[PDB]
Amino acid sequence: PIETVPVKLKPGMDGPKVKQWPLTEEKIKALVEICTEMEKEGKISKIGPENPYNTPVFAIKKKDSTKWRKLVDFRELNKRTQDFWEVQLGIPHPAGLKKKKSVTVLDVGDAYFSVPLDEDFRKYTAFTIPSINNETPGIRYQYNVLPQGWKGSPAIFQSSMTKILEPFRKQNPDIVIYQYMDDLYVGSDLEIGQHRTKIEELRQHLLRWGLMGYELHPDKWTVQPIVLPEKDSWTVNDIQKLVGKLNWASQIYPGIKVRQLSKLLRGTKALTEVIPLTEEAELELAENREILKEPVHGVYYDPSKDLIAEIQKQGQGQWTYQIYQEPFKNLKTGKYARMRGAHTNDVKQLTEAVQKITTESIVIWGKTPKFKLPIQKETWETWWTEYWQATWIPEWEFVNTPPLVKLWYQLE
Amino acid sequence: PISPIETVPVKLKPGMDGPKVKQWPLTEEKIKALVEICTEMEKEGKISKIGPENPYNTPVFAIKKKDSTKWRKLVDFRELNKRTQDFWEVQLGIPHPAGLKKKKSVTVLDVGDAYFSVPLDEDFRKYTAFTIPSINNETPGIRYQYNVLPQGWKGSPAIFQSSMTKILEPFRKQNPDIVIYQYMDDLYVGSDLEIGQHRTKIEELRQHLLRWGLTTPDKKHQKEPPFLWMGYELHPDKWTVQPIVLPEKDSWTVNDICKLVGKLNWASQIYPGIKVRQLSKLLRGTKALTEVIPLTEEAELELAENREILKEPVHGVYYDPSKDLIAEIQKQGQGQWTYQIYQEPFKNLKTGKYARMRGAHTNDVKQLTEAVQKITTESIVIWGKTPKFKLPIQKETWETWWTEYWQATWIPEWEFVNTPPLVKLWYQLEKEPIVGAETFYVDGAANRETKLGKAGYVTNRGRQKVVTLTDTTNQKTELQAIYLALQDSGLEVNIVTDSQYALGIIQAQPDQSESELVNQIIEQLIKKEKVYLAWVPAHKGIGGNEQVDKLVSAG
DNA sequence: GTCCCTGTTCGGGCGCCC
DNA sequence: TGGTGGGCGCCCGAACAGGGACTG
Ligand SMILES: Nc1ncnc2c1ncn2[C@@H]1O[C@H](OCP(=O)(O)OP(=O)(O)OP(=O)(O)O)C=C1F
Ligand SMILES: [Mg+2]
Ligand SMILES: [Mg+2]
Repeated sequence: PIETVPVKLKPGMDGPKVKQWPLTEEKIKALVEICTEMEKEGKISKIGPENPYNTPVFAIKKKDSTKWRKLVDFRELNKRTQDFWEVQLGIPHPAGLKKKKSVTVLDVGDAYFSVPLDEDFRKYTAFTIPSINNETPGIRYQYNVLPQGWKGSPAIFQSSMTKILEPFRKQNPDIVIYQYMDDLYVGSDLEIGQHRTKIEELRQHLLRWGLMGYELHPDKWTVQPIVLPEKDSWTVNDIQKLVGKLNWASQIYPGIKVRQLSKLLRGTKALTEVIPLTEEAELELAENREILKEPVHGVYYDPSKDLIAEIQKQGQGQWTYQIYQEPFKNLKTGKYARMRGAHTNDVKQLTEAVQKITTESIVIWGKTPKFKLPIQKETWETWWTEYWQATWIPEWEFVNTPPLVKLWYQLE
Repeated sequence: PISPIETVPVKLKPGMDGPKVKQWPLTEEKIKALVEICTEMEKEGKISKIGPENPYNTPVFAIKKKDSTKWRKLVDFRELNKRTQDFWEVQLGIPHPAGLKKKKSVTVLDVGDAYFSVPLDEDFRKYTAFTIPSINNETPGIRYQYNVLPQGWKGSPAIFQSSMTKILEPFRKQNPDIVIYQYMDDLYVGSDLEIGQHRTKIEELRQHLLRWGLTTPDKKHQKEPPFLWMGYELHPDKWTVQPIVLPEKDSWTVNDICKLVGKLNWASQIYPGIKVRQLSKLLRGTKALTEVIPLTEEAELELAENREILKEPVHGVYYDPSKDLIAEIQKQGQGQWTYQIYQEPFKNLKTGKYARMRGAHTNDVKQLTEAVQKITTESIVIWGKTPKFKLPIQKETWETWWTEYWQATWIPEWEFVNTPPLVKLWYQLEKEPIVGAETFYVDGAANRETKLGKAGYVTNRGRQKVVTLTDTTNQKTELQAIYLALQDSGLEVNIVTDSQYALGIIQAQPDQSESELVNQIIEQLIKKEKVYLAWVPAHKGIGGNEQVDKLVSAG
């Protein structure tokens, strides 16, 4: 016996009209089972073509599992939905969560079906289940409850969420519980063991109203600083690269100067000629190398503006990333390491990289970054879902990155 | 009969009104067709005589059907369609024979007057107002509206397709193991039942359909392999396409060509080897569908190649879910590619061709990665899994590319096939500067005003050249300079550029380009033994980039 | 700002199905 | 003979969308 709360689109905007992409047999079989079940439970309803909207659906098989999770891609509906977010939330972001020894992530998606959705908004949550080899036209549903993965779902359910959490927070003050979309982030400084014991204990209170992973250790995350090569002899080539790197880096740290080095290269020299470094050049190289230590000054997180993430493939399983909102104004620079084997899958690796990076962003600023992916669109969109494990999905775009920036952030 | 199914609610778009567009002049043979159609439809409640309370109207005409005996009443709702709301189409794609499994028993059913069996929303019927012009001394004459779905309206296909799915749901739920491929009003029904139990099951399907207002005449494909379905003919163990006949016009025009490609493309789903590059190229700036043009010695050549492959007989087979899927790809020319998909060695499931040009510059490995992509997505639609690949490219060549390439690129589980032509990289840029190779500092400037330019180099060994170009661009003058350096250097060469544009194109190892300049650069690069491209920031006094810069800047 | 150059989307035509 | 609809596919040209380099 609960009342529906009205929700609207941003002015001048219409609901999503995004075509469903091809799904593998295993996924379609799972969706058809999940959906028949959600239809019984009255949580979604079948609809016709006269509803003009659409949003893609797929499915994932979390960890080693025989349990699938429906995943509706709502980031277009979310992009379009009333600023519910920056208006109807009294929510600051738990600054301490990023410091916590161990954070665990919980999938409180089920909790949302317990609330109905504004009848007038239902139209916009439509999706379409494909069949194999198009044996059938698509089967279309719209939501009746709060959709998982929708921006309005934590907002509408905020208060009810507070009620349930409230008593748990009171008895555990040093446990910080943060919520993002379908996600509950739970951090503590408990000995690994007592922490899980305590987590199982929150999940015990959570079974009381009705009706994942892995394990995060935020304070072990760290930054990948820009760094200069150290050589016992330098070639014209070695120095030409070095000046270019510094020159660009000076756009980030304005303390970097390249003049004394740039004058070891006067004339028209062969690339493999060795130039011994003059006292100044040598010292100036030492200045810069330290300047790079210093933290980037003057960088302030603005929630109104969107988070940009860039990723460069460094090869041999290395990946480097930066998070900025304004050019050269990085909030965080990192690298992601992975298996150096022979059977490396770049695309798997890229999507594990975006999930890690997204995860850090949520934990640190409680927001999702817009990624610039160094992959071809079609390639990326062919496989990324075979590797996804998050319940959210970040915005993205694909880019042809200059072989320059890849070296700017390179490691040693 | 009319289906007792609930209607689908249908609006005009806000602010708009219904069509007021008067009939046009209709043939005598078709008015005879149209009234005979209408008076029976109206007996059956499918349409209703309207009166002058109905402001609206929309033109009508009549074409024949497949057999060419029956007539089809179309309505040109071009205006109403613009005025009608949007739909989401539910037909996501086109079923394919190669995705069918072997069944013991097969039936193909068609529904009679399909559209005219589904009710149209009551509130919307008044916009479908049309008028039959009758013989001109015996009435103005007759005016009708639709109570069922019209043929020419933008919403009919999707409302039919959705209404059918609704209607079949109970049967499908009751018969989870009879497979019904559903295409518009087309039904293919397969079972693992024996002929006579299948028959009984088919009649149940028909009673079920008929309870919902859908009739099935014959037109019932029975103990009748080969079945005619979707433009194919299916036999128990093999499928093939109904005959394809390419035109033979001697003067070819755009429109003639565009339909030569069409049938060829269509053809390529099971005739291996088809190519249409040259032909498609004919069709460039030709601003008119009528424009004729001679088939280039190259094109007229190509046309004759396919034209030969269609002469040989060919079938596909059906899909065994317990064997693997295998895509084999082979290389042609001009970024043209063919593939075949099978589970057993010489038994095609189907085939196809990839041949897009993605990008102004590229190479075989990329184009191969893209055909892989295409085929993968296609397999997921048809069989819902990914095939294993047999590719004409060495594991080594792959690893080199993926180690050099700064993008994330990947190919599914695959295996090499000695079938030439093999896919190769035609050259490899050095990682380190080359000892004992002359060092070229190149640069070009262009005067954005005049369009005049200079490309040129200066070398550590004292040589320097400057070339004035006319009608150029910075990026061009800068590519030109690299081209000068390659031209005048030995088999090994270091080149230092300040242009990211150029470095970016060349780094990525193109072997084809839309740009002749880049093509020439490519010929040069492949001829060389070692090349090392280094970059430096411009206008920083670095030498001897400073030297070339002063030199090509006489503008 | 202006050029460039490259990528994308969209529409149009043709094929095929109904 | 003209003249209708929706789906997918293929090409090609349009319009954009970006980045990078320029001017003085
Ligand atoms: N050229 C077209 N323009 C617009 N719409 C078209 C067109 N060609 C097909 N259609 C749609 O397909 C449907 O065709 C169904 P079939 O062709 O099996 O015929 P029947 O009327 O259902 O009955 P029967 O089997 O008793 O003859 C009806 C439509 F309107
Ligand atoms: Mg029919
Ligand atoms: Mg230059």
